[PDB]
Amino acid sequence: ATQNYGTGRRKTATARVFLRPGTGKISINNRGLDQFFGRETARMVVRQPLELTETVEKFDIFVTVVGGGVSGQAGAIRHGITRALIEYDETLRSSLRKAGYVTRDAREVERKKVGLRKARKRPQYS
Amino acid sequence: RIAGVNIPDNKHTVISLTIYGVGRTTAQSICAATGVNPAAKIKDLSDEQIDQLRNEVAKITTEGDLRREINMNIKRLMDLGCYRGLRHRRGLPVRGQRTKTNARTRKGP
Amino acid sequence: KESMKNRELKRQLTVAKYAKKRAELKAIIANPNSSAEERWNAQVALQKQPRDASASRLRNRCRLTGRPHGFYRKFGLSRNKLREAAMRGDVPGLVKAS
Amino acid sequence: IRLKAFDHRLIDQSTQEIVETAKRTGAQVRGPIPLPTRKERFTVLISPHVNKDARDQYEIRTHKRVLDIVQPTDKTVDALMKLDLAAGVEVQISLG
Amino acid sequence: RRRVAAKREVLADPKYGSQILAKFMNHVMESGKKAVAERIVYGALDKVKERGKADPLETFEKALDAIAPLVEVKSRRVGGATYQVPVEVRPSRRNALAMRWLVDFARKRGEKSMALRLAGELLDAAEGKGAAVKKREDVHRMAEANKAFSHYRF
Amino acid sequence: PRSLKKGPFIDLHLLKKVEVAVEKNDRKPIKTWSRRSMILPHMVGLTIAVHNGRQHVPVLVNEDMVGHKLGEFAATRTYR
RNA sequence: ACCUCGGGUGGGCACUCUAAGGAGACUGCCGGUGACAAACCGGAGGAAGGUGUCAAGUCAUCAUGGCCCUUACGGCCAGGGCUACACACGUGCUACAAUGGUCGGUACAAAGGGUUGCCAAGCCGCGAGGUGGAGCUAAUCCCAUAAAACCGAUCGUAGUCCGGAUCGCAGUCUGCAACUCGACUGCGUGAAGUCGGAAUCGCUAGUAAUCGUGAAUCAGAAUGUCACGGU
Repeated sequence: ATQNYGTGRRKTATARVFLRPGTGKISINNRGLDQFFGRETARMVVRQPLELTETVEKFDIFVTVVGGGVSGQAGAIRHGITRALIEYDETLRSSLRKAGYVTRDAREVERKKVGLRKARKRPQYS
Repeated sequence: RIAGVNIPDNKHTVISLTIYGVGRTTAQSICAATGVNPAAKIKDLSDEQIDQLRNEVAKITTEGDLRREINMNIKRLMDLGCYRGLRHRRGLPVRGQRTKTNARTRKGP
Repeated sequence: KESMKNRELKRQLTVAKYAKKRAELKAIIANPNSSAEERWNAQVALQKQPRDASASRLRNRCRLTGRPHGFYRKFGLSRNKLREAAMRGDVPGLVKAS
Repeated sequence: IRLKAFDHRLIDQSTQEIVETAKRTGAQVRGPIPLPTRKERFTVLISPHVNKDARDQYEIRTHKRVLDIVQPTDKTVDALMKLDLAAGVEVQISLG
Repeated sequence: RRRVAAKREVLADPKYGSQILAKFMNHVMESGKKAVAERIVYGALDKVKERGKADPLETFEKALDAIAPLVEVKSRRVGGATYQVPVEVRPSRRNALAMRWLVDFARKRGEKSMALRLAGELLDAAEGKGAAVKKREDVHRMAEANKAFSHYRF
Repeated sequence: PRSLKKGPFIDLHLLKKVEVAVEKNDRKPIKTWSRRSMILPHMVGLTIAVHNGRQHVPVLVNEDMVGHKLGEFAATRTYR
């Protein structure tokens, strides 16, 4: 069927999309997007691929992804919009290079260095 | 007399008591069950709900009565040859703080 | 020094020399079941009964060198061993990873 | 079955002698349940002069495995308790 | 000496529909909280026009008229007096001084509504009678004694 | 800390020339071999000298003392 | 299915719970420059593509000298006398009183070492979780409570109702060792924080940048470089 497995990841996650076709319905983390979130702007940043792939009338999206911070896996809703849909078809394949929202940025907080203050935040010298 | 010292207006009623030093979490039940409303000032309401908020002045310690024993116990430490008056004769921290030199707000001039 | 490394090392058998009166006198003090006349009976305990019965003057060191700093809970050895032990292979499981 | 073993290389070679030698005797033993790397960072000094800018990294690993026997009668857990070590493996056993 | 960096502007605003305004949460983010920033990123743009009569993208765009300079203030040596460099420059220079200094006068007003004390200056550029417009006309007539130094001794 | 979880002071070996010396008159100073050693709250007005190794100090004790160490008659660091 | 919709539990091996170890990331390729050549400029795919040095700190943590204490630093229960404030400062979180002056509240941290240890909901509480003890070998838990959000109150812009430096006295916890000095911040009091200018610590990309450490030779106040600064 359309009973698939996609995964968005920010801060070492393992996600669950219970995806099916429909008409533009969004939900996240056993909640709605108007239910867990609100008092932010990061909800409809994901609108930017969503309205340009014209899937606002075709799919039902429920990407549970947990962990991180307040607006940290608000950076994971960035990723998991088209992963479990390009495993269906190949229409929007080359039409998503303009956005560029899949690469898990490895410029996060890596290994801990002594002598410095943080990863590569340098201390006071003379 | 009204809160001991003459009081500037245009500020809060519980904080008119919570005037530098013993209060709010002990007066948490005083201003809430006497009926005296925190929501308005000491004057603009009825002028009658201060009468028990003025009696607390002369029961334990007063602005005049804190000056009474401000020299008795210090006289107990200066000429008895002791160490609470060895760093009072000098002027250091007494209760074992950051000890000798380069201390922020304990020595003064 | 010679009269130092063999006079505080003997605290293994002198601090717990008694070792049976030292536990029969130090638990029911933490119990409030003692009566108001009985503040004194539990205080004939350990001091004039010669006073190597407390443990406020012992320190943890290395064995072959005797360095007190660099001592951890996972060894009986110190900071000048770890560079020269597991490369000759004196320590198990100490392997470099990330 | 629970052990108390060292690392990656002395339990992944110690459980190979367990499950196949317990399946030979007509019994049913389940497969290996994983356990990742025991993350703990260690910091010591290495400089001959006393120096605060010099620390480093170390680790000791600790890896154990969850197993269980469905019909408990196995001599693989008691007689092959002396086989499943080589130099310093200490095989704990559980009758599960 | 080679320029190795690649200019990557990322502009996609969730509700506001701007063109050049979207990613600006950098000095509105005062190393703190985003939920504190929610009435002042766009909620202050929903607070500019509430006493006015337009759309808040009307007044924002026209900051590239009279608080944007004409010449540049970088210092250069020949063998003598250190000459600055007046020239007609591409918009990335002069309009860089038309957005970030317009908000930089926000502490000497100190009024009610934290949301209003950031964006209570943007509507003053309709005639251009605010705070950043005074220094832009200072630039042009402190460039008379320099304007011939572009090829000769520059 | 240092509250009155420890109410009394029943110390037996710091005692046997103190509590017995009530019936005997006060003509000699009770010398002490520690910087720690204390005595009863019902004997108030004895003399204890600060014990460290070179010379002794004037020690004056009145009726109203309840709190802490003997470290005030001679100081901790006596300003050499 | 059920649930108190916290999952008692079979089933969760596929629409998974933090992977031991792994094809791993390109001079790979076409084209214009250059002697065609090192490179340097540009395009792939695809919500991933070009990275042997500076007469100086230790004859003292293993070492090693010219003289020494030689009824002795082979004796040790040691009869206390190392901060007059009289300065420059290596200066290096914290604010500029207005986002305005005082709390017990939010979708909410939560596991390991744990056979002389870590020390429940506490009965104690405004805030003290000594007798208690769910956890005694921890997909368990003791600090187990918490996240800078909504519109937070009266009043709407202050060297002061942020202000307490000697006068907490004194309150059944190591337990033979708290006789003019300690956590327990309850805020009645006793201040010096007003665009950083003389000139200089020093910021070209994950950066200039304000949420904390749990555990011993088996007794828990190891602070400028703190297991995650969600910007």
